[PDB]
Amino acid sequence: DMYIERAGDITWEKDAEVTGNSPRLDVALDESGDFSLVE
Amino acid sequence: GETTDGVYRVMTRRLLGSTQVGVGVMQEGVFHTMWHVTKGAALRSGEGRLDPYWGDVKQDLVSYCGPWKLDAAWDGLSEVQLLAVPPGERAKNIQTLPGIFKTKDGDIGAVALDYPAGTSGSPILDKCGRVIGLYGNGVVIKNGSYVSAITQGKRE
Ligand SMILES: Cc1cccc(O)c1NC(=O)c1ccncc1F
Repeated sequence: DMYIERAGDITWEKDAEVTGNSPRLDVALDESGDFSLVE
Repeated sequence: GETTDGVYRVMTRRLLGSTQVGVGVMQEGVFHTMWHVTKGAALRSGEGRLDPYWGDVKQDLVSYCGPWKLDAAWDGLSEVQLLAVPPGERAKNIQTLPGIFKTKDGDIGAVALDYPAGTSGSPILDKCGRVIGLYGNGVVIKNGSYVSAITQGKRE
């Protein structure tokens, strides 16, 4: 049995930690909603 | 139950203790999360029940109490924030410049940030605080790292 609990407001935070790269990938999406890499 | 707009954890007591299986967004009286988090099951909010209203396995999305309300889109240029809600941890904003998933049906923004599986459903926001999609459906790349699509629904 699943239940929900509030965790916060949805707001943009000024000077948040900035990280992560920006990869450009060729992908396929199947009927089950799974993504896969196409090479 | 609580219907205030905001980000929420999705929990279960079926496994050991209380386990966070995902995250979702409450907006305009509708709860929004990824299909793989709930598998379309009903949810509890206090003594209230939230029943599924719309869902689609291929999009990996589901809404409860009403139709999908989130309609903002990544502009394709600017940094966004993932409002990560990890299991047992405080909600935290992480800013990043999305990459892109190129598909036969068009391009989608993607975020290269790594979190536990129970973080799925966490919202990705633009600079106006609008939800441009949910994090948690993606792929594992060459180096073992994770890249999530920015998954957004359609507001009918
Ligand atoms: C599989 C999944 C579904 C939804 C959200 C998640 O956040 C993940 N996993 C990772 O990010 C992840 C981290 C590190 N290494 C691999 C990974 F898949």
